[PDB]
Amino acid sequence: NSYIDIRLKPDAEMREAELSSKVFTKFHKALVTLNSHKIGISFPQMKLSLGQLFRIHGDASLLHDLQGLDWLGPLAGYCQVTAVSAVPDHVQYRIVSVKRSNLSKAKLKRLIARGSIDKDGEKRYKVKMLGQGFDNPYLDLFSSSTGQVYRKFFEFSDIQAHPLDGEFDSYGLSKTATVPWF
Amino acid sequence: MQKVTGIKSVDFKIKALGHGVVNWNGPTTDNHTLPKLRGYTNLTGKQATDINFKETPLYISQNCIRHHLFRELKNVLASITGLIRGYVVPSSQCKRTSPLLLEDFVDQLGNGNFKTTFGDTEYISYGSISIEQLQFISLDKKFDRAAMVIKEGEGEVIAAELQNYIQSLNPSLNPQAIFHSNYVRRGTIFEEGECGILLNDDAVKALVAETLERLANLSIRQAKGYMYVDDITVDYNDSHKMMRIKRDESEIINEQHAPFAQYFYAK
Amino acid sequence: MQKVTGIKSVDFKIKALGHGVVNWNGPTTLTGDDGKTVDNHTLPKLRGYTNLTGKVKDETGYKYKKQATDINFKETPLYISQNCIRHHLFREQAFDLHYASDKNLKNVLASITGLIRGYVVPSSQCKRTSPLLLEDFVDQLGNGNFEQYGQAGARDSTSFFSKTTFGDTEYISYGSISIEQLQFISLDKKFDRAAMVIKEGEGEVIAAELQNYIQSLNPSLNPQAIFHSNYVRRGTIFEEGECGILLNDDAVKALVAETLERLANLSIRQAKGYMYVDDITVDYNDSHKMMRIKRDESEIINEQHAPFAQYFYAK
Amino acid sequence: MQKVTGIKSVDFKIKALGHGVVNWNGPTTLTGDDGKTVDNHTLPKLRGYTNLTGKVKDETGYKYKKQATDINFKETPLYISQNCIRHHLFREQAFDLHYASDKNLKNVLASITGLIRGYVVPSSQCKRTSPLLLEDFVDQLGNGNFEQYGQAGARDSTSFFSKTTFGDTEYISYGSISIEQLQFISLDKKFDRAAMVIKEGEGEVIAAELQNYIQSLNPSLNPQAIFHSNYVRRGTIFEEGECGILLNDDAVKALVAETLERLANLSIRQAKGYMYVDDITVDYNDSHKMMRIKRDESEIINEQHAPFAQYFYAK
Amino acid sequence: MKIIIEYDSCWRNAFLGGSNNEPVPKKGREFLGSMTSLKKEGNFKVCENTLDTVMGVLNRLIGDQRKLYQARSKMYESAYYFEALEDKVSFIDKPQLTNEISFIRNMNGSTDQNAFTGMIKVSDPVFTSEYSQQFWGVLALDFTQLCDFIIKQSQVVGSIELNPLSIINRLESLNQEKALENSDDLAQVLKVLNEYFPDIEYLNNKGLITPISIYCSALYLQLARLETSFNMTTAKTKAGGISGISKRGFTKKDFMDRYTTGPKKTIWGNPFIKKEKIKGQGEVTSMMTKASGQLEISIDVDRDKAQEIKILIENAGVSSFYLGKKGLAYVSNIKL
DNA sequence: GGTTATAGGTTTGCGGACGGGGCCGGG
DNA sequence: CCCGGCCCCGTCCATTATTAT
RNA sequence: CUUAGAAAGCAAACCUAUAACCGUUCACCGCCGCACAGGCGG
Repeated sequence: NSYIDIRLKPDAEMREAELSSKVFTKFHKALVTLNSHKIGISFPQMKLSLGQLFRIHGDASLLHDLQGLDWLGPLAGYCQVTAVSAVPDHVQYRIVSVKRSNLSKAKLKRLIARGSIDKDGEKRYKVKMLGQGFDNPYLDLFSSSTGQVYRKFFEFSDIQAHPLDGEFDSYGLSKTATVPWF
Repeated sequence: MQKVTGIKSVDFKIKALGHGVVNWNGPTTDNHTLPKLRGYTNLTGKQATDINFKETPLYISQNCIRHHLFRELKNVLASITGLIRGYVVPSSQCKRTSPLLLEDFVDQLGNGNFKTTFGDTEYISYGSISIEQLQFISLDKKFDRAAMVIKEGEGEVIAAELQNYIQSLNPSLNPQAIFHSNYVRRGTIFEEGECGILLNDDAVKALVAETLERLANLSIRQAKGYMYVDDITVDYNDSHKMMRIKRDESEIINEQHAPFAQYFYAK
Repeated sequence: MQKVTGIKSVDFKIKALGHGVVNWNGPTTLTGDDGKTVDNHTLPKLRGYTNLTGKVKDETGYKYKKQATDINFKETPLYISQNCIRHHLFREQAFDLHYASDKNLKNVLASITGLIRGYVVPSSQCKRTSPLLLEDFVDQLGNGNFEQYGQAGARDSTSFFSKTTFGDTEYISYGSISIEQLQFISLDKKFDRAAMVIKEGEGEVIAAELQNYIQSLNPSLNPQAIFHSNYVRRGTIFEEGECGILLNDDAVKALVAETLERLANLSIRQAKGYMYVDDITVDYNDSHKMMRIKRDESEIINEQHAPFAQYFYAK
Repeated sequence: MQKVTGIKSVDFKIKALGHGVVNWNGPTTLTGDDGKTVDNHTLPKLRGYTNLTGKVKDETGYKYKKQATDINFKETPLYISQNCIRHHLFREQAFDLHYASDKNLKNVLASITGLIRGYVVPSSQCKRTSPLLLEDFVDQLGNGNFEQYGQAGARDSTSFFSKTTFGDTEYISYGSISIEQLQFISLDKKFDRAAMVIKEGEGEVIAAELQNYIQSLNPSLNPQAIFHSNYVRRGTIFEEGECGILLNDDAVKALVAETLERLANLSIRQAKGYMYVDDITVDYNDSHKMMRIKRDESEIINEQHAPFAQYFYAK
Repeated sequence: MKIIIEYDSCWRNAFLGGSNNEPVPKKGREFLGSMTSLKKEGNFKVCENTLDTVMGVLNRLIGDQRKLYQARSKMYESAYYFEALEDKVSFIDKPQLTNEISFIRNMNGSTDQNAFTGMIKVSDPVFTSEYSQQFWGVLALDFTQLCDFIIKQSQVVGSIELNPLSIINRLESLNQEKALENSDDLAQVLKVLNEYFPDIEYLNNKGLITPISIYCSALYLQLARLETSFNMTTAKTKAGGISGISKRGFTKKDFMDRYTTGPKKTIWGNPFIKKEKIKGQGEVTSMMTKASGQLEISIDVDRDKAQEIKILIENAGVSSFYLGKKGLAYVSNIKL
């Protein structure tokens, strides 16, 4: 019902990609602390690249909690932020489905460790894994717990006219919950 | 003193498979970007459509291979990027030479067509890991091989961390990273040395195994193309022959019989 | 003052193999593709190559630089500098020469670095000429190409750059070892050929250590290093000479064999590329010809018995 | 007499082969890419080369030095100094002239240096002009290039340098042997060309020693060295002459053959590079044209047909 | 009339003083080819083809065995053939100039400033004797102990390495010591020194004082003092003096040669080079010039005279001469 | 779109004049 | 037998530093 | 009979270490499961 915009200020030190990654992960940690399954996001200017604007959706008091908590403290300067406001009355909707493959090197190593696959099975696994590809917009996320840098992918539904109530899991992307798109 | 004995280098043969072009050279002439092709020139004393892929085969740059292979200060030095891959920092002159040497990955399949794209590709390659460059890390600016500018406590702390990291690679083994103020290479007529860190047999083997492991599972994902390493053959070379595996494959030794050669001694 | 006979020099032909460029010339100013000048392209050492198009501006003074993509490897082939080859041959003692001094000279003089490779000390003006001579190592395969390179940050000055790289390489080379320069060591500053400044008794000691090293090379042979206060070169009309050390046939054979051995097993791992010497053909030349093996001779015959030529005599 | 007949001089063309630069010019002031002059580049000997571009502002007075990379080897070819060639020819005796003295000069006059090379006596008026004349050896191939060099282990004043190097080289040169200068040896101080200070009676014994050396050159021949108190040149309108020694046809033949042999077998190993004389074309010139071989090579005569020219009268 | 004479590789410089235009001295002509000499103004000589050169060539072509200056003076002959025509002859030179540095020999046999030959004698009595330690020990004292030693002080406790090289290197270090201003101590030691050694004064030619002179004179003083204690006959020369060391300083060649087996180091030569500093040019280097090209010498006469000259040359039968120095020069053409 | 950063930009040496004594020649 | 010139060896010398769109 | 004449620029030295020509450096490390089924955590 309420949303906030964050526009990336491109820098010589950090180009739009790195900024996007860091502010996204900071938003993630924010949601981890705030423990809310209800705070969402979208990427309005996305056009094959998530774009330079990250829009957060949710309750006005929660967005106020975000502004006040100053989650993204260091990086405030690269960012330009509008005040919280109610969404416009005429608005379409779309979910955000994080697209992740069921195939990975760790899973292959796991299948070898479980004794579940043959030598040729490894080859067919690799051909099926590297054969597929995602043209979808992605972001490379740095981590701590797993201590890895992993590529997460995003996909969205097309212009659903009606909202569907749902959970926003961790990073704010929603699977089955449609955020306002404008 | 005397002569150096043991395993001089760890060579290997890589055979990989894929589809499409993994590594492109760029757009060169009506014009086309192309892909890296060995021995190709567009100049006549030319049209894009005239090429013989048998004479000028597709290949992947060692640079690309390395980039996707490693996919990645004290932290730099303790990283695999520091130990196996090499590095240079423009400020001052701090560097480390990569013990890893890689030939081109050469496609044996002649399937081209008018961008210029590719069908099924089969790459063959060779490579080596140099024990001399791997086991020793020069911390001294004397020979300008200096990895870092260090403090006596930073010296000892660095040795320790590397020991810790290399330990984190293979828990079964018990690696040793030994710092010393003077390390002299075998064969000098004078005793002159640099402050640095020497790595024990377990550490060196752990690093070699890690590198070979990364090589065996190595895969590259390009928009319209991909590569995965199919087979890998490894040779532990105690001989004076370079690329023994390349010239003669009857003399190859798969499992390590001998301890690694020690090229340096503290003094 | 009779003419000199026996083996005058030991020539050889080297065949080497490798992959990639072992020895680079450096970054060179060239014209980018339709973008005029490019200040970064790395080039290997190419024989006969110039970056100039030989077309000029006349008053401006600008000279038209060649395209980076334009090279003929048959006309201007890839080669490895004699400097590099020599460096990697003697590569274990490489940093030692900087630390040289008189007693340090004593240590240098008996060594593969002292006897075969040459040396110079600027301070005390002490020197020795290298009996080892090497031509360029010339690639006969000639597989080069323009290769584009980049950085992963993909934003700044490191940015994108390029090199002219090489595939499989096959080198051919020639070389010679001069018995005259190898067998004699001048300890006197008279002719400015002095190796080390020596005292009255020290000469024989130095000779002894030399003998020890040369012996340590091949235990089977019997080398002798003989010091004398006066050593005269063949052909002088006044018979004037310098204090020094002469090496006998066996010693010379030991050093020559050591050198050829180092050459035959020579391998270089450099600049993300490598080289190993495949084949070596050797000729012991007692005739007056330099590099007879290079000129057409199917008939050369090296006898085990034929002795090395003696260029000096005691007086 | 009225005319001079026979072979006036022996002209020749030398074709040599080699690799790398045997003879270097030296370090030369050139401009670096940053605009500042770099004082380290070594240059070989190049024919017609200047490092200057001219074109300066008047208030400076400077010369605007060339880039090292700018050279035209067709316009400015590599060459070996005649000085160097001669040096390596006579290199056995190179230091002997310094020890030359009037009394000891007896030894100097009979030798390859005295008869062919010529000589000088320090603090003395005694001299002999060399009958051998040689041009520079000029490279017809011209494979040069800018080659970068460096030192391992440190970055210092010595660490980084460069040279213009060369690959395979083919030299062409010309030269001549003057019978007039060769066959006569002046013992008289009259024209200040005097070889030796002489006391009466010494002429015949000196002649005998000359006879011994020249005979020792070619035992097969029968040389004659004749001393006399007055020697007058033939074709001259001049009635005045000097006491000296004249050599007959056979002696001259011996000296010519010795020279041609030394030239044909000439080889130089210098500065990590080498040169050898491959082919030599010889002309015995009885004609009225000098260096016939250089312009027209069809009129050349390889074997000596006629006797050598006699330039002098007994009294 | 025209004579076209083509030449290659000719030396365009001359290294000698005096003149080739006049009888050569008993000791020959003074040689200045040394870099020390070439530094001095006037010693560096650049030559070009002149009328003298051309006339020398002409006389060479007619077969004259006399030097040019003898021919011009009609020395041993009646008339000088070219006396009339020498004003009538001009020439046009087409050289190609090359700048090359060449190593030229030095015949005066000058001993090297810093060098020595043969083997060094460490067995020499002056080093191994009893008086040796406290004799050579003077040079190892610092400036203050030396100044105190200059007056009446018999104490030298210095224990040093005895070597010719150690001594000469110590002298090398003492000579590179910076000059000192004249003060109280310097005044007293100057007065004492001038009292003992009156003939020489210790000063620079211009306004300076040097430590090495005081050191050397202190060594002389020690030589004079220790003569009562022991025999200095071994430490001094015939007509005694310290070898290689004067009272105002020292010389390396003499010292070394004294203590080395074999003669002094002869200077065999030096490259021909002059490095000068000119304002606005900065560093300028001058090398030997070698010229190769063609020379058209024109003689203006009747065709009959020209033919006479021609048949004179043909009768002479001269061929293959150098030009001006060390060249190969022949006669390409003759026009009447 | 960027179109190389980083240091290193040569090191050493390259005589002779002046004075005294001895030997040889001339008167 | 005396004087002068010439020749050889020992002694004691030492001056300098500039340039680039 | 020319600028008297004879006259090595000589000896020694790795251009060396690092970098995808490309979608934003990076398709990662684990978990549930028989799965080369489908998913989950960061």
